Amino acid sequence: FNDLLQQVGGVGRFQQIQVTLVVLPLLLMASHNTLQNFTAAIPTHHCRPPADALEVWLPRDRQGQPESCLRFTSPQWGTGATEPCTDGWIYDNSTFPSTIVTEWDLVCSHRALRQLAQSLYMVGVLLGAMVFGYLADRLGRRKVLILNYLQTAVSGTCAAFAPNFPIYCAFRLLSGMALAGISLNCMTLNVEWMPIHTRACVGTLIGYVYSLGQFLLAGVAYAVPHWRHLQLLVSAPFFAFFIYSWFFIESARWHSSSGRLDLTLRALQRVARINGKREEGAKLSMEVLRASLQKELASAMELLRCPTLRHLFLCLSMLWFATSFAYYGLVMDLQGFGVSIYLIQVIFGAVDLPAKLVGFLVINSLGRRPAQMAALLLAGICILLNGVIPQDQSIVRTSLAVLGKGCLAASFNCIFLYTGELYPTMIRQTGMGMGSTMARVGSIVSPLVSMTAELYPSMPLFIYGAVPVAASAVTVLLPETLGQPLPDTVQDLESR
Ligand SMILES: Nc1ncnc2c1ncn2CCOCP(=O)(O)O
Repeated sequence: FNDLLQQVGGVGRFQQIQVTLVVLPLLLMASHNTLQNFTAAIPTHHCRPPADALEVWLPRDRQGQPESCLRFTSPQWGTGATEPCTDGWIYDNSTFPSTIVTEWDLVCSHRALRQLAQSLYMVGVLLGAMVFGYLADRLGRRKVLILNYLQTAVSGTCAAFAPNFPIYCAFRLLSGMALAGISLNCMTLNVEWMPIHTRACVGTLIGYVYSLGQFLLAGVAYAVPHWRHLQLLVSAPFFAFFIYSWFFIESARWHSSSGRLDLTLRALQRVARINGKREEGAKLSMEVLRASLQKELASAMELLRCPTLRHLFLCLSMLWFATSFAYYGLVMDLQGFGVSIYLIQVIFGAVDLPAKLVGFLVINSLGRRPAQMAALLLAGICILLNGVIPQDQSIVRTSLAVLGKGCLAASFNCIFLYTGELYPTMIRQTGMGMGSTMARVGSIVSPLVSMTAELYPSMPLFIYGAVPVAASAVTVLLPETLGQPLPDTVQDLESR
Protein backbone atom coordinates (compact mmCIF):
# COMPACT_ATOMS: atom_id res chain seq x y z
CA PHE A 1 0.00 0.00 0.00
CA ASN A 2 2.82 2.39 0.80
CA ASP A 3 4.18 1.99 -2.69
CA LEU A 4 0.72 2.85 -4.00
CA LEU A 5 0.08 5.83 -1.73
CA GLN A 6 3.36 7.26 -2.95
CA GLN A 7 2.35 6.58 -6.56
CA VAL A 8 -0.67 8.73 -5.93
CA GLY A 9 1.22 11.89 -5.08
CA GLY A 10 3.78 12.74 -2.45
CA VAL A 11 2.16 14.26 0.66
CA GLY A 12 0.59 16.77 -1.68
CA ARG A 13 -2.84 18.42 -2.08
CA PHE A 14 -5.22 16.00 -0.32
CA GLN A 15 -3.25 14.82 2.63
CA GLN A 16 -2.65 18.50 3.33
CA ILE A 17 -6.39 19.36 3.13
CA GLN A 18 -7.76 16.31 4.94
CA VAL A 19 -5.14 16.19 7.70
CA THR A 20 -5.59 19.90 8.50
CA LEU A 21 -9.34 19.27 8.75
CA VAL A 22 -9.13 16.03 10.77
CA VAL A 23 -6.62 17.53 13.33
CA LEU A 24 -8.59 20.78 13.81
CA PRO A 25 -11.10 19.06 16.14
CA LEU A 26 -8.26 17.91 18.38
CA LEU A 27 -7.67 21.54 19.33
CA LEU A 28 -10.83 21.29 21.46
CA MET A 29 -10.05 17.95 23.13
CA ALA A 30 -8.03 19.76 25.77
CA SER A 31 -10.84 22.22 26.10
CA HIS A 32 -13.29 19.40 26.95
CA ASN A 33 -11.08 17.14 29.08
CA THR A 34 -10.09 19.98 31.41
CA LEU A 35 -13.24 22.09 30.97
CA GLN A 36 -14.31 21.48 34.55
CA ASN A 37 -11.48 23.56 35.89
CA PHE A 38 -13.50 26.50 34.53
CA THR A 39 -17.12 25.20 34.26
CA ALA A 40 -16.93 23.77 37.80
CA ALA A 41 -14.68 26.24 39.57
CA ILE A 42 -15.55 26.60 43.23
CA PRO A 43 -16.47 30.19 44.14
CA THR A 44 -16.03 31.12 47.81
CA HIS A 45 -19.26 30.07 49.46
CA HIS A 46 -20.52 31.03 52.87
CA CYS A 47 -23.88 30.15 54.22
CA ARG A 48 -26.95 32.21 53.54
CA PRO A 49 -28.15 33.94 56.74
CA PRO A 50 -31.73 33.12 57.72
CA ALA A 51 -33.97 35.67 56.03
CA ASP A 52 -35.70 36.37 59.33
CA ALA A 53 -32.59 38.22 60.46
CA LEU A 54 -22.91 38.15 57.86
CA GLU A 55 -20.88 38.92 61.01
CA VAL A 56 -23.69 37.79 63.36
CA TRP A 57 -24.87 34.77 61.36
CA LEU A 58 -21.59 33.15 60.26
CA PRO A 59 -19.07 31.15 62.34
CA ARG A 60 -15.44 32.10 61.48
CA ASP A 61 -12.58 29.66 60.79
CA ARG A 62 -8.96 30.11 61.98
CA GLN A 63 -8.28 32.23 58.86
CA GLY A 64 -10.93 34.72 60.01
CA GLN A 65 -12.96 34.16 56.84
CA PRO A 66 -16.61 33.13 57.08
CA GLU A 67 -17.02 29.33 57.40
CA SER A 68 -18.40 27.69 54.26
CA CYS A 69 -20.66 24.96 55.65
CA LEU A 70 -22.09 26.34 58.88
CA ARG A 71 -24.30 29.17 60.13
CA PHE A 72 -25.20 30.11 63.69
CA THR A 73 -28.47 28.69 65.01
CA SER A 74 -29.29 31.84 66.93
CA PRO A 75 -27.99 35.35 66.33
CA GLN A 76 -24.61 35.69 68.11
CA TRP A 77 -23.60 39.30 68.99
CA GLY A 78 -19.93 40.12 69.54
CA THR A 79 -19.30 28.51 71.41
CA GLY A 80 -22.49 29.31 69.54
CA ALA A 81 -24.50 26.43 68.16
CA THR A 82 -23.95 25.85 64.48
CA GLU A 83 -26.63 24.43 62.18
CA PRO A 84 -25.98 23.18 58.68
CA CYS A 85 -27.31 25.77 56.26
CA THR A 86 -30.81 24.98 55.14
CA ASP A 87 -31.36 28.27 53.31
CA GLY A 88 -28.56 27.74 50.77
CA TRP A 89 -25.27 29.44 50.12
CA ILE A 90 -24.14 32.85 48.91
CA TYR A 91 -21.32 32.49 46.42
CA ASP A 92 -18.77 35.12 45.50
CA ASN A 93 -19.51 36.40 42.00
CA SER A 94 -16.29 38.35 41.47
CA THR A 95 -14.40 35.71 39.51
CA PHE A 96 -16.98 33.05 38.61
CA PRO A 97 -20.49 34.23 37.72
CA SER A 98 -21.85 30.67 37.45
CA THR A 99 -20.34 27.21 37.57
CA ILE A 100 -21.98 23.79 37.96
CA VAL A 101 -20.96 24.15 41.61
CA THR A 102 -22.96 27.37 42.08
CA GLU A 103 -25.93 26.18 40.05
CA TRP A 104 -26.53 22.90 41.80
CA ASP A 105 -25.08 23.65 45.23
CA LEU A 106 -22.39 20.99 44.76
CA VAL A 107 -20.82 22.31 47.90
CA CYS A 108 -20.26 21.10 51.46
CA SER A 109 -21.78 17.62 51.85
CA HIS A 110 -22.19 17.25 48.07
CA ARG A 111 -18.66 18.48 47.21
CA ALA A 112 -17.62 15.07 45.92
CA LEU A 113 -20.16 15.36 43.14
CA ARG A 114 -17.97 17.86 41.31
CA GLN A 115 -15.26 15.17 40.98
CA LEU A 116 -17.79 12.38 40.27
CA ALA A 117 -18.71 14.29 37.14
CA GLN A 118 -15.10 14.38 35.90
CA SER A 119 -14.76 10.68 36.63
CA LEU A 120 -17.98 9.99 34.71
CA TYR A 121 -16.77 11.97 31.71
CA MET A 122 -13.61 9.85 31.79
CA VAL A 123 -15.61 6.61 32.20
CA GLY A 124 -17.15 7.77 28.96
CA VAL A 125 -13.71 8.27 27.42
CA LEU A 126 -12.70 4.67 28.36
CA LEU A 127 -16.00 3.30 27.02
CA GLY A 128 -15.71 5.31 23.83
CA ALA A 129 -12.23 4.20 23.02
CA MET A 130 -13.57 0.64 23.10
CA VAL A 131 -17.03 0.99 21.53
CA PHE A 132 -15.91 3.32 18.74
CA GLY A 133 -12.73 1.35 18.13
CA TYR A 134 -14.84 -1.73 17.37
CA LEU A 135 -17.36 0.28 15.42
CA ALA A 136 -14.62 1.89 13.31
CA ASP A 137 -13.30 -1.49 12.24
CA ARG A 138 -16.84 -2.46 11.31
CA LEU A 139 -18.26 0.73 9.78
CA GLY A 140 -15.20 2.74 8.68
CA ARG A 141 -12.91 5.33 10.17
CA ARG A 142 -14.88 8.07 8.43
CA LYS A 143 -18.46 7.04 9.19
CA VAL A 144 -17.54 6.64 12.83
CA LEU A 145 -15.89 10.11 12.80
CA ILE A 146 -18.99 11.75 11.30
CA LEU A 147 -21.18 10.19 14.00
CA ASN A 148 -18.69 11.18 16.69
CA TYR A 149 -18.67 14.84 15.66
CA LEU A 150 -22.46 14.83 15.89
CA GLN A 151 -22.50 13.07 19.27
CA THR A 152 -19.99 15.47 20.86
CA ALA A 153 -21.96 18.39 19.50
CA VAL A 154 -25.36 17.12 20.63
CA SER A 155 -24.19 15.81 23.99
CA GLY A 156 -22.13 18.87 24.80
CA THR A 157 -24.90 21.25 23.77
CA CYS A 158 -27.44 19.30 25.82
CA ALA A 159 -25.03 19.32 28.80
CA ALA A 160 -24.93 23.12 28.58
CA PHE A 161 -28.72 23.13 28.82
CA ALA A 162 -28.92 20.40 31.44
CA PRO A 163 -31.70 21.05 33.91
CA ASN A 164 -30.31 18.95 36.82
CA PHE A 165 -27.06 17.27 37.85
CA PRO A 166 -27.84 13.68 36.93
CA ILE A 167 -28.58 14.89 33.34
CA TYR A 168 -25.37 16.94 33.07
CA CYS A 169 -23.36 13.86 34.06
CA ALA A 170 -25.14 11.65 31.52
CA PHE A 171 -24.47 14.07 28.67
CA ARG A 172 -20.88 14.53 29.81
CA LEU A 173 -20.25 10.75 29.71
CA LEU A 174 -21.66 10.67 26.17
CA SER A 175 -19.57 13.70 25.24
CA GLY A 176 -16.50 11.85 26.35
CA MET A 177 -17.44 8.66 24.55
CA ALA A 178 -17.64 10.56 21.30
CA LEU A 179 -14.46 12.49 21.95
CA ALA A 180 -12.56 9.26 22.66
CA GLY A 181 -13.59 8.05 19.25
CA ILE A 182 -12.53 11.33 17.62
CA SER A 183 -9.03 11.11 19.12
CA LEU A 184 -8.57 7.52 17.97
CA ASN A 185 -10.01 7.90 14.47
CA CYS A 186 -8.14 11.07 13.71
CA MET A 187 -4.95 9.13 14.30
CA THR A 188 -6.03 6.14 12.24
CA LEU A 189 -7.48 8.08 9.27
CA ASN A 190 -4.48 10.42 8.97
CA VAL A 191 -1.78 7.81 9.60
CA GLU A 192 -3.36 5.35 7.13
CA TRP A 193 -3.67 8.00 4.39
CA MET A 194 -0.08 9.23 4.94
CA PRO A 195 3.22 7.66 3.80
CA ILE A 196 5.19 5.57 6.30
CA HIS A 197 8.16 7.96 6.39
CA THR A 198 5.81 10.76 7.51
CA ARG A 199 3.93 8.70 10.09
CA ALA A 200 6.04 10.04 12.97
CA CYS A 201 5.32 13.62 11.88
CA VAL A 202 1.59 12.96 11.95
CA GLY A 203 1.82 11.67 15.49
CA THR A 204 3.82 14.64 16.73
CA LEU A 205 1.49 17.17 15.12
CA ILE A 206 -1.42 15.47 16.86
CA GLY A 207 0.37 15.93 20.19
CA TYR A 208 1.25 19.58 19.65
CA VAL A 209 -2.27 20.40 18.52
CA TYR A 210 -3.63 19.01 21.80
CA SER A 211 -1.18 21.24 23.68
CA LEU A 212 -2.27 24.35 21.77
CA GLY A 213 -5.76 23.40 22.85
CA GLN A 214 -4.78 24.32 26.38
CA PHE A 215 -4.17 27.94 25.39
CA LEU A 216 -7.50 27.85 23.57
CA LEU A 217 -9.30 26.86 26.78
CA ALA A 218 -7.62 29.65 28.67
CA GLY A 219 -8.52 32.30 26.12
CA VAL A 220 -12.09 31.05 25.58
CA ALA A 221 -12.84 30.67 29.32
CA TYR A 222 -11.73 34.22 30.04
CA ALA A 223 -14.12 35.52 27.40
CA VAL A 224 -17.07 33.33 28.36
CA PRO A 225 -16.95 32.85 32.14
CA HIS A 226 -20.51 31.50 32.58
CA TRP A 227 -20.60 27.72 32.42
CA ARG A 228 -23.63 27.14 30.23
CA HIS A 229 -22.21 29.62 27.74
CA LEU A 230 -18.67 28.17 27.94
CA GLN A 231 -19.90 24.59 27.51
CA LEU A 232 -22.04 25.62 24.52
CA LEU A 233 -19.10 27.51 22.91
CA VAL A 234 -16.73 24.60 23.30
CA SER A 235 -19.29 22.14 21.92
CA ALA A 236 -20.68 24.29 19.09
CA PRO A 237 -17.83 23.95 16.58
CA PHE A 238 -18.35 20.17 16.51
CA PHE A 239 -21.58 20.70 14.58
CA ALA A 240 -19.51 22.53 11.95
CA PHE A 241 -17.06 19.66 12.01
CA PHE A 242 -19.92 17.24 11.44
CA ILE A 243 -21.05 19.23 8.39
CA TYR A 244 -17.70 19.14 6.52
CA SER A 245 -16.80 15.62 7.67
CA TRP A 246 -19.14 14.25 5.09
CA PHE A 247 -16.53 15.04 2.40
CA PHE A 248 -13.74 13.02 4.02
CA ILE A 249 -12.30 10.13 2.00
CA GLU A 250 -12.47 6.76 3.79
CA SER A 251 -9.17 4.96 4.37
CA ALA A 252 -8.29 2.86 1.34
CA ARG A 253 -6.42 0.62 3.72
CA TRP A 254 -9.57 -0.13 5.68
CA HIS A 255 -11.28 -0.90 2.36
CA SER A 256 -8.55 -3.32 1.32
CA SER A 257 -8.66 -5.09 4.67
CA SER A 258 -12.42 -5.52 4.46
CA GLY A 259 -12.17 -7.36 1.13
CA ARG A 260 -13.58 -4.53 -0.99
CA LEU A 261 -10.65 -3.61 -3.27
CA ASP A 262 -13.28 -1.91 -5.45
CA LEU A 263 -13.37 0.87 -2.86
CA THR A 264 -9.56 0.84 -2.43
CA LEU A 265 -9.34 1.57 -6.14
CA ARG A 266 -12.03 4.25 -6.01
CA ALA A 267 -10.33 6.04 -3.12
CA LEU A 268 -6.89 5.82 -4.73
CA GLN A 269 -8.18 7.22 -8.02
CA ARG A 270 -10.11 10.04 -6.31
CA VAL A 271 -6.97 10.98 -4.40
CA ALA A 272 -5.04 10.98 -7.68
CA ARG A 273 -7.66 13.29 -9.10
CA ILE A 274 -7.03 15.61 -6.16
CA ASN A 275 -3.24 15.36 -5.78
CA GLY A 276 -2.98 16.15 -9.50
CA LYS A 277 -1.24 12.93 -10.58
CA ARG A 278 -4.28 11.90 -12.65
CA GLU A 279 -2.41 9.88 -15.31
CA GLU A 280 -0.80 7.79 -12.61
CA GLY A 281 -4.21 7.11 -11.03
CA ALA A 282 -5.73 5.88 -14.28
CA LYS A 283 -2.89 3.38 -14.50
CA LEU A 284 -3.96 1.98 -11.13
CA SER A 285 -6.40 -0.86 -11.92
CA MET A 286 -7.43 -4.08 -10.08
CA GLU A 287 -4.67 -6.23 -11.63
CA VAL A 288 -2.25 -3.68 -10.16
CA LEU A 289 -4.12 -3.50 -6.87
CA ARG A 290 -4.38 -7.24 -6.44
CA ALA A 291 -0.67 -7.45 -7.11
CA SER A 292 1.60 -6.11 -4.33
CA LEU A 293 -1.25 -5.29 -1.93
CA GLN A 294 -1.60 -9.07 -2.08
CA LYS A 295 1.22 -9.50 0.40
CA GLU A 296 -0.56 -7.32 2.92
CA LEU A 297 -3.75 -9.33 2.34
CA ALA A 298 -2.63 -11.40 18.14
CA SER A 299 -5.26 -11.32 20.91
CA ALA A 300 -4.98 -9.36 24.15
CA MET A 301 -5.27 -12.71 25.90
CA GLU A 302 -1.73 -13.29 24.60
CA LEU A 303 -0.33 -10.31 26.45
CA LEU A 304 -1.47 -11.99 29.67
CA ARG A 305 -0.85 -15.60 28.60
CA CYS A 306 2.84 -15.44 27.68
CA PRO A 307 5.11 -14.87 30.65
CA THR A 308 7.48 -12.76 28.50
CA LEU A 309 4.74 -10.44 27.28
CA ARG A 310 2.96 -10.42 30.62
CA HIS A 311 6.03 -8.92 32.28
CA LEU A 312 6.23 -6.24 29.60
CA PHE A 313 2.45 -5.74 29.88
CA LEU A 314 2.29 -5.32 33.67
CA CYS A 315 5.33 -3.04 33.80
CA LEU A 316 4.11 -0.78 31.02
CA SER A 317 0.56 -0.71 32.42
CA MET A 318 1.98 0.68 35.66
CA LEU A 319 3.85 3.30 33.62
CA TRP A 320 0.77 4.35 31.66
CA PHE A 321 -1.53 4.37 34.68
CA ALA A 322 0.92 6.38 36.78
CA THR A 323 1.60 9.06 34.20
CA SER A 324 -2.10 9.65 33.52
CA PHE A 325 -3.19 9.40 37.11
CA ALA A 326 -0.64 11.97 38.21
CA TYR A 327 -1.05 14.19 35.17
CA TYR A 328 -4.77 14.53 35.60
CA GLY A 329 -4.37 14.95 39.31
CA LEU A 330 -2.12 17.99 38.76
CA VAL A 331 -3.92 19.47 35.71
CA MET A 332 -7.33 19.25 37.40
CA ASP A 333 -6.40 21.41 40.43
CA LEU A 334 -5.60 24.89 39.06
CA GLN A 335 -7.15 26.97 41.88
CA GLY A 336 -4.96 26.16 44.88
CA PHE A 337 -1.72 27.71 43.65
CA GLY A 338 -2.74 31.30 44.41
CA VAL A 339 -2.42 32.67 40.88
CA SER A 340 -5.30 33.29 38.44
CA ILE A 341 -6.78 30.05 37.05
CA TYR A 342 -6.32 31.53 33.55
CA LEU A 343 -2.67 32.40 33.89
CA ILE A 344 -1.96 28.95 35.37
CA GLN A 345 -3.73 27.26 32.43
CA VAL A 346 -1.60 29.30 30.01
CA ILE A 347 1.62 28.54 31.91
CA PHE A 348 0.83 24.83 32.06
CA GLY A 349 0.17 24.78 28.31
CA ALA A 350 3.39 26.69 27.62
CA VAL A 351 5.42 24.25 29.70
CA ASP A 352 4.46 21.44 27.33
CA LEU A 353 6.44 23.02 24.49
CA PRO A 354 9.91 23.11 26.18
CA ALA A 355 9.15 19.84 28.01
CA LYS A 356 8.55 17.95 24.84
CA LEU A 357 11.86 19.21 23.40
CA VAL A 358 13.89 18.49 26.52
CA GLY A 359 12.33 15.05 26.58
CA PHE A 360 13.19 14.42 22.94
CA LEU A 361 16.75 15.45 23.66
CA VAL A 362 17.13 13.19 26.69
CA ILE A 363 15.31 10.27 25.10
CA ASN A 364 17.61 10.09 22.09
CA SER A 365 20.85 11.27 23.74
CA LEU A 366 20.84 9.23 26.94
CA GLY A 367 18.31 6.43 26.61
CA ARG A 368 14.59 5.75 26.50
CA ARG A 369 14.55 4.21 29.99
CA PRO A 370 16.72 6.78 31.80
CA ALA A 371 14.30 9.40 30.49
CA GLN A 372 11.29 7.52 31.94
CA MET A 373 12.82 7.15 35.40
CA ALA A 374 13.71 10.84 35.36
CA ALA A 375 10.45 12.12 33.98
CA LEU A 376 8.40 10.16 36.49
CA LEU A 377 10.62 10.44 39.57
CA LEU A 378 11.08 14.18 39.18
CA ALA A 379 7.35 14.65 38.68
CA GLY A 380 6.70 12.62 41.80
CA ILE A 381 9.24 14.59 43.82
CA CYS A 382 7.69 17.86 42.61
CA ILE A 383 4.09 16.82 43.39
CA LEU A 384 5.03 15.51 46.85
CA LEU A 385 6.91 18.79 47.51
CA ASN A 386 3.85 20.72 46.34
CA GLY A 387 2.06 18.83 49.12
CA VAL A 388 4.64 19.58 51.81
CA ILE A 389 5.47 23.25 51.02
CA PRO A 390 3.00 25.62 52.71
CA GLN A 391 0.22 27.28 50.69
CA ASP A 392 1.50 30.77 51.56
CA GLN A 393 4.40 30.14 49.19
CA SER A 394 2.57 30.67 45.91
CA ILE A 395 5.65 30.99 43.70
CA VAL A 396 7.46 27.92 45.05
CA ARG A 397 4.26 25.86 44.76
CA THR A 398 3.35 27.14 41.30
CA SER A 399 6.88 26.57 39.91
CA LEU A 400 7.00 23.02 41.26
CA ALA A 401 3.57 22.13 39.89
CA VAL A 402 4.55 23.61 36.57
CA LEU A 403 7.78 21.62 36.38
CA GLY A 404 5.88 18.52 37.47
CA LYS A 405 3.24 18.86 34.76
CA GLY A 406 5.99 19.34 32.20
CA CYS A 407 7.71 16.18 33.36
CA LEU A 408 4.46 14.17 33.09
CA ALA A 409 3.96 15.54 29.57
CA ALA A 410 7.42 14.22 28.74
CA SER A 411 6.47 10.87 30.30
CA PHE A 412 3.46 10.66 27.98
CA ASN A 413 5.71 11.27 24.97
CA CYS A 414 8.38 8.84 26.15
CA ILE A 415 5.90 6.06 27.04
CA PHE A 416 4.29 6.24 23.59
CA LEU A 417 7.69 5.66 21.96
CA TYR A 418 9.11 3.29 24.54
CA THR A 419 6.03 1.07 24.33
CA GLY A 420 6.03 0.50 20.57
CA GLU A 421 9.69 -0.30 20.75
CA LEU A 422 9.28 -2.79 23.52
CA TYR A 423 6.48 -4.85 21.98
CA PRO A 424 6.96 -7.43 19.19
CA THR A 425 5.29 -6.69 15.88
CA MET A 426 2.53 -9.27 16.46
CA ILE A 427 1.22 -7.71 19.70
CA ARG A 428 2.45 -4.15 19.16
CA GLN A 429 -0.85 -2.50 18.35
CA THR A 430 -2.75 -4.48 20.96
CA GLY A 431 -0.08 -3.37 23.41
CA MET A 432 -0.31 0.32 22.61
CA GLY A 433 -4.10 0.09 22.96
CA MET A 434 -3.89 -1.68 26.31
CA GLY A 435 -1.44 0.92 27.50
CA SER A 436 -3.74 3.73 26.43
CA THR A 437 -6.61 1.92 28.15
CA MET A 438 -4.63 1.88 31.38
CA ALA A 439 -4.04 5.58 30.87
CA ARG A 440 -7.76 6.12 30.68
CA VAL A 441 -8.26 4.03 33.84
CA GLY A 442 -5.82 6.47 35.46
CA SER A 443 -7.97 9.41 34.49
CA ILE A 444 -11.05 7.72 35.94
CA VAL A 445 -9.33 6.89 39.23
CA SER A 446 -7.71 10.30 39.64
CA PRO A 447 -10.84 12.33 40.43
CA LEU A 448 -11.91 9.60 42.87
CA VAL A 449 -8.59 10.01 44.71
CA SER A 450 -9.08 13.77 44.83
CA MET A 451 -12.29 13.12 46.80
CA THR A 452 -10.02 12.13 49.74
CA ALA A 453 -9.18 15.80 50.31
CA GLU A 454 -11.91 15.78 52.93
CA LEU A 455 -10.02 13.14 54.89
CA TYR A 456 -6.80 15.13 54.61
CA PRO A 457 -6.07 18.33 52.51
CA SER A 458 -2.74 16.94 51.35
CA MET A 459 -3.74 13.29 50.88
CA PRO A 460 -4.70 13.80 47.27
CA LEU A 461 -1.22 15.23 46.46
CA PHE A 462 0.73 12.68 48.49
CA ILE A 463 -0.92 9.90 46.44
CA TYR A 464 -0.51 11.90 43.23
CA GLY A 465 3.19 11.94 44.05
CA ALA A 466 3.82 8.48 45.45
CA VAL A 467 2.33 6.66 42.46
CA PRO A 468 4.76 8.23 39.94
CA VAL A 469 7.70 7.60 42.29
CA ALA A 470 6.69 3.91 42.35
CA ALA A 471 6.29 3.80 38.58
CA SER A 472 9.77 5.21 38.16
CA ALA A 473 11.06 2.27 40.16
CA VAL A 474 9.13 -0.08 37.82
CA THR A 475 10.93 1.31 34.75
CA VAL A 476 14.15 -0.28 36.00
CA LEU A 477 12.69 -3.65 35.08
CA LEU A 478 11.92 -2.69 31.46
CA PRO A 479 14.71 -3.22 28.81
CA GLU A 480 16.58 -0.36 27.05
CA THR A 481 15.54 0.25 23.44
CA LEU A 482 18.03 2.86 22.20
CA GLY A 483 19.92 1.62 19.16
CA GLN A 484 18.19 -1.75 19.16
CA PRO A 485 16.01 -2.87 16.25
CA LEU A 486 12.30 -3.44 16.91
CA PRO A 487 11.46 -7.02 17.98
CA ASP A 488 9.42 -9.24 15.58
CA THR A 489 8.88 -12.31 17.82
CA VAL A 490 8.66 -13.25 21.46
CA GLN A 491 12.04 -14.94 21.03
CA ASP A 492 13.57 -11.51 20.37
CA LEU A 493 12.11 -10.07 23.54
CA GLU A 494 13.51 -13.12 25.27
CA SER A 495 16.98 -12.73 23.79
CA ARG A 496 16.97 -9.19 25.19
N1 LIG B 1 -7.10 9.16 26.87
C1 LIG B 1 -5.81 9.52 26.82
N2 LIG B 1 -4.87 8.56 26.70
C2 LIG B 1 -3.59 8.92 26.65
N3 LIG B 1 -3.06 10.15 26.70
C3 LIG B 1 -4.01 11.08 26.81
C4 LIG B 1 -5.38 10.86 26.88
N4 LIG B 1 -6.06 12.06 27.00
C5 LIG B 1 -5.11 12.96 27.00
N5 LIG B 1 -3.85 12.44 26.89
C6 LIG B 1 -2.58 13.17 26.87
C7 LIG B 1 -2.21 13.65 25.48
O1 LIG B 1 -0.85 13.38 25.16
C8 LIG B 1 0.13 13.88 26.06
P1 LIG B 1 0.29 15.68 25.79
O2 LIG B 1 -0.65 16.35 26.78
O3 LIG B 1 1.75 16.03 26.06
O4 LIG B 1 -0.10 15.93 24.34
